[PDB]
Amino acid sequence: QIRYPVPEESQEGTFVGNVAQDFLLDTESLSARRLQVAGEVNQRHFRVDLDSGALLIKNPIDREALCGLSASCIVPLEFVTEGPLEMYRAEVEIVDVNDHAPRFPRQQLDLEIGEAAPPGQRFPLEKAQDADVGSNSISSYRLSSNEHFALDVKKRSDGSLVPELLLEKPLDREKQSDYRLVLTAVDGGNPPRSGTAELRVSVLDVNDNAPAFQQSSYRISVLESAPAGMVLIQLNASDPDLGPSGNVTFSFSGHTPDRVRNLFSLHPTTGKLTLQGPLDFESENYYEFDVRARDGGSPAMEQHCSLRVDLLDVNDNAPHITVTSELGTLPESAEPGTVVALISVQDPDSGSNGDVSLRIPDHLPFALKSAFRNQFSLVTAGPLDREARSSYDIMVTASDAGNPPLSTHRTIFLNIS
Amino acid sequence: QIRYPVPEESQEGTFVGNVAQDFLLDTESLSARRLQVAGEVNQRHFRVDLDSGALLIKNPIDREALCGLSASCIVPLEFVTEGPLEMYRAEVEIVDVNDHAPRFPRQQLDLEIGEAAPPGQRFPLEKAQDADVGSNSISSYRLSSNEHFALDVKKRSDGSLVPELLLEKPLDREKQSDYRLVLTAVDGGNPPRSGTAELRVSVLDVNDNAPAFQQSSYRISVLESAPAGMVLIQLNASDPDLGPSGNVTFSFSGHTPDRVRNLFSLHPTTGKLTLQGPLDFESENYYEFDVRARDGGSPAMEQHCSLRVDLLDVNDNAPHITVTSELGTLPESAEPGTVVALISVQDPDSGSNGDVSLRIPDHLPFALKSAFRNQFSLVTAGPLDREARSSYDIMVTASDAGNPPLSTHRTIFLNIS
Ligand SMILES: *[C@@H]1O[C@H](CO[C@@H]2O[C@@H](C)[C@@H](O)[C@@H](O)[C@@H]2O)[C@@H](O[C@@H]2O[C@H](CO)[C@@H](O)[C@H](O[C@@H]3O[C@H](CO)[C@@H](O)[C@H](O)[C@@H]3O)[C@H]2NC(C)=O)[C@H](O)[C@H]1NC(C)=O
Ligand SMILES: *[C@@H]1O[C@H](CO[C@@H]2O[C@@H](C)[C@@H](O)[C@@H](O)[C@@H]2O)[C@@H](O[C@@H]2O[C@H](CO)[C@@H](O)[C@H](O[C@@H]3O[C@H](CO)[C@@H](O)[C@H](O)[C@@H]3O)[C@H]2NC(C)=O)[C@H](O)[C@H]1NC(C)=O
Ligand SMILES: *[C@@H]1O[C@H](CO[C@@H]2O[C@@H](C)[C@@H](O)[C@@H](O)[C@@H]2O)[C@@H](O[C@@H]2O[C@H](CO)[C@@H](O)[C@H](O)[C@H]2NC(C)=O)[C@H](O)[C@H]1NC(C)=O
Ligand SMILES: *[C@@H]1O[C@H](CO[C@@H]2O[C@@H](C)[C@@H](O)[C@@H](O)[C@@H]2O)[C@@H](O[C@@H]2O[C@H](CO)[C@@H](O)[C@H](O)[C@H]2NC(C)=O)[C@H](O)[C@H]1NC(C)=O
Ligand SMILES: *[C@H]1O[C@H](CO)[C@@H](O)[C@H](O)[C@@H]1O
Ligand SMILES: *[C@H]1O[C@H](CO)[C@@H](O)[C@H](O)[C@@H]1O
Ligand SMILES: *[C@H]1O[C@H](CO)[C@@H](O)[C@H](O)[C@@H]1O
Ligand SMILES: *[C@H]1O[C@H](CO)[C@@H](O)[C@H](O)[C@@H]1O
Ligand SMILES: [Ca+2]
Ligand SMILES: [Ca+2]
Ligand SMILES: [Ca+2]
Ligand SMILES: [Ca+2]
Ligand SMILES: [Ca+2]
Ligand SMILES: [Ca+2]
Ligand SMILES: [Ca+2]
Ligand SMILES: [Ca+2]
Ligand SMILES: [Ca+2]
Ligand SMILES: [Ca+2]
Ligand SMILES: [Ca+2]
Ligand SMILES: [Ca+2]
Ligand SMILES: [Ca+2]
Ligand SMILES: [Ca+2]
Ligand SMILES: [Ca+2]
Ligand SMILES: [Ca+2]
Ligand SMILES: [Ca+2]
Ligand SMILES: [Ca+2]
Repeated sequence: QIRYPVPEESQEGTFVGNVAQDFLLDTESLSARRLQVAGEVNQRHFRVDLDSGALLIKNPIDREALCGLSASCIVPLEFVTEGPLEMYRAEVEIVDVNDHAPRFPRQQLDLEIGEAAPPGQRFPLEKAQDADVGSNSISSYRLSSNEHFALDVKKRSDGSLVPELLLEKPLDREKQSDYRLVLTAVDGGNPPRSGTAELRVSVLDVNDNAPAFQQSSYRISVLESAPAGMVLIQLNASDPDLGPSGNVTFSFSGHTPDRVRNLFSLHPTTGKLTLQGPLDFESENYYEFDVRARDGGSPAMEQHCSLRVDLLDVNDNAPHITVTSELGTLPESAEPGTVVALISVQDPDSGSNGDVSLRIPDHLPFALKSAFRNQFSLVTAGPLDREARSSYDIMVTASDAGNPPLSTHRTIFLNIS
Repeated sequence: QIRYPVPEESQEGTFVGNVAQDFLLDTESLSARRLQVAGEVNQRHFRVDLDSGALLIKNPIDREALCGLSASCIVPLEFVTEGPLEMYRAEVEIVDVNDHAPRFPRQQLDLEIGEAAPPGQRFPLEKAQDADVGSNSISSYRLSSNEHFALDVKKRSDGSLVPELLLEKPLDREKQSDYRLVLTAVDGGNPPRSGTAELRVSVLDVNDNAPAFQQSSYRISVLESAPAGMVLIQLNASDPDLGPSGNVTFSFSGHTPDRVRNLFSLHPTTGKLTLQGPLDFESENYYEFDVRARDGGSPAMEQHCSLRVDLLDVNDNAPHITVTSELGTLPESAEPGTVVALISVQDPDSGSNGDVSLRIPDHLPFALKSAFRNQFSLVTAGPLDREARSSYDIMVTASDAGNPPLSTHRTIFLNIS
């Protein structure tokens, strides 16, 4: 048929075509025939010049508002004359111009993705809008360089592009929690027009880290004389997760025997291990037990650590003197060398702290004899006369080889008859 | 020195040794010398027979209560005589018997392990107790066959065994949530004695599964006449996690345009997509949008699904008759063939539903002429005489080719002069 191209957004009065000449109307009859555009809308947008017979633009036309996403926009125009009454038809092709840039409906997009999202999961993106059609519509999407995310641009049945964010590699909030990316959409105009949007993705924390001790195990030496309330060690553990999932508390293992809990206490927040009671190298020389650090996650991650506390001997025991047997009363006629008492000594300490020596004052008529290790018998070493002295109080003194030495004193009472 | 072996837990009166004969004491002097055990404890456990001079057990001896975990248990015994007063020493070796079976302090142990525990993490176990020493103490640990856990048995500085549970492969509560294992501890006695304990481990859930749609995408066809409240589709998605982490809810994507939300609604629990308003094939022929299923986990996992709804044309529009120009009044002298009116018809439906035919009753002196598609002019087809009839009401009827057809009626009023 008769087709006139005219670009959209053309100014008022732009020449479309000589409709009178294409309808073969006589020039001299323009004022009588009263050629008019039919249709209220087309009379709003088109008019016929009465003098030349040319079809002119009255009000500028928006192709986007007229045809939307249709590929071709052709507007059939109807014309009317009188005398005689006649109708004519012609087609105006409205040509699209590139007066729309791609534009994201939101220029700021925010995503919250869980740290444990599986690779391959997809996330929708808002496509930019370009009201044009054909080569002037959106032609490509671009995603800035990053290491975990890529673009998966989808082609719809009509030719629309749909960008999707594809997680390619697993995330880790503990290494990087925020990503700032730019998404760009470009049309195929000349020159190409484009628009961008900032996509801020934050990684939500999963409790995927257990607490970590500074060392795998600790070994401690402490003197058995250490006072109650002494800090033996401060355990340090870190947990990189966020919030309560990064909150560390310390405790004894659940199966920790009572003999350990009675002597040691562990501060739940600071991890300071303190001493709660008396230690004794003589009964127990070392303790090994496990402690644990738990985070406040759901479910909780825990890590255990092995502790060994070695005790150091202190010279805290003086010798103990036991008089096994005692004559008590003795006749003055007894010959020198008579065994008067049996004495055993013991010292629970080790090394020089437990080596016992025994002594009595010299001026007495008695002597100490030893036939077995740490065993002494007290015997008569001189003559005895009841009339001179009727009774003896013999002071025996035991000493260990500690520094300073510890001494024990015991008196054996002996009557003479 | 003088050493006598005697087994622990020996009955009263068991022969240890002839101490008198080893101390070279005369048999005839037993009642006078009054050989006695020294020490209250040893007098509780040992006695000397006055007639034979043999050292005998008074009360049975527990080696475990005496030496604990020491490798060697040797008890120095002291003896005393009178007339003259003398002291002797000898050593009794108490030999351990295998009168203790390994026994776990708890025979039921329960562990709660997070599903996302990393392989290589270790978990303490309560070691069994065997009060014996040497080869009679605990000699081995065994863990029943399973696929995720193994045993890491530790050797302490003193020779104690510490069993630890080692996670070798990652867990998955969604495949198996409970493990029943038996831990066995065996000593090295003849015969070996052993004891077992049941360890029930439960796997605590992590929200590591997103909801899964039945299909990756759905495509729906619906007639534009479908009534409001019609269910177009029921979306089904499953989530295998536990509790709220397995609770699925449905929604439109956050970026879903308002033109979609106005026409369709999605039940958050059931996933039924219903129709909320009028559809119109003539203005919009299809809709594509994304819906998402989110679980109630922290953080939430989500999965999207693409929906496309195609509309089907219904013959819901009758033709529209527009009378472009109308003479209104006509002289009776006008020749036949005079164009009286200009008529244009349009039907927005497609195919046969939008093909228009036009007609008027036959007996009238008028006719319909068509020079362009869907355009008709009403012209005079016979002679006219005002005196016969002074005015005409001409009923024009348009019909589409639908089943059933839709009709439009319009009357043009024409005066004759
Ligand atoms: C557990 O941690 C505490 C605290 O350590 C703190 O964090 C670490 C990472 C470092 O930055 C450290 O400087 C911080 O205080 C440890 O306590 C500290 O341990 C130091 C040994 O590396 C120790 O030197 C320091 O005490 C000082 O020592 C100086 C002599 O070297 C003295 O002149 C001074 O007066 C202090 O007495 C100590 N500080 C405190 C406040 O405790 C602790 O050792 C860690 N535990 C384990 C088992 O490693
Ligand atoms: C979403 O799920 C529903 C419900 O499905 C239920 O779970 C699945 C795993 C099956 O066990 C199913 O039997 C359960 O009802 C689906 O609804 C059902 O879909 C069936 C198609 O597979 C459909 O046949 C059924 O309707 C019946 O159809 C029969 C004729 O084949 C009729 O004779 C009968 O009267 C029903 O009209 C329907 N049932 C219900 C209660 O809806 C639904 O299709 C799924 N959606 C998608 C998109 O797959
Ligand atoms: C980190 O946690 C501590 C301790 O939490 C306790 O142990 C948890 C495993 C769980 O059992 C909680 O219910 C316990 O509260 C928090 O310290 C507490 O702070 C409050 C004051 O706000 C105080 O009244 C409590 O007594 C404290 N708990 C203890 C055991 O002393 C601490 O607030 C947490 N850290 C942060 C940053 O919130
Ligand atoms: C599964 O969840 C539903 C819905 O939970 C809602 O959506 C969540 C994502 C979150 O926003 C919640 O705060 C919402 O409640 C539960 O259904 C609810 O049940 C209560 C009665 O107990 C009812 O009053 C609410 O209205 C319901 N919610 C809706 C949206 O209708 C349901 O109980 C959960 N399943 C289980 C097994 O607990
Ligand atoms: C968007 O991208 C286009 C081409 O990629 C540029 O021409 C424009 O300046 C904007 O950066
Ligand atoms: C893409 O980048 C431009 C700046 O070049 C912004 O204007 C836009 O908002 C988006 O960040
Ligand atoms: C424990 O194990 C020992 C040897 O392994 C057995 O002898 C005993 O019967 C029990 O099963
Ligand atoms: C090991 O197995 C035995 C049964 O043979 C139980 O007695 C014990 O409690 C543990 O289950
Ligand atoms: Ca425009
Ligand atoms: Ca345009
Ligand atoms: Ca454009
Ligand atoms: Ca991590
Ligand atoms: Ca943590
Ligand atoms: Ca984390
Ligand atoms: Ca002591
Ligand atoms: Ca000591
Ligand atoms: Ca001492
Ligand atoms: Ca015993
Ligand atoms: Ca035993
Ligand atoms: Ca045993
Ligand atoms: Ca899993
Ligand atoms: Ca889930
Ligand atoms: Ca799970
Ligand atoms: Ca319609
Ligand atoms: Ca229709
Ligand atoms: Ca129709």
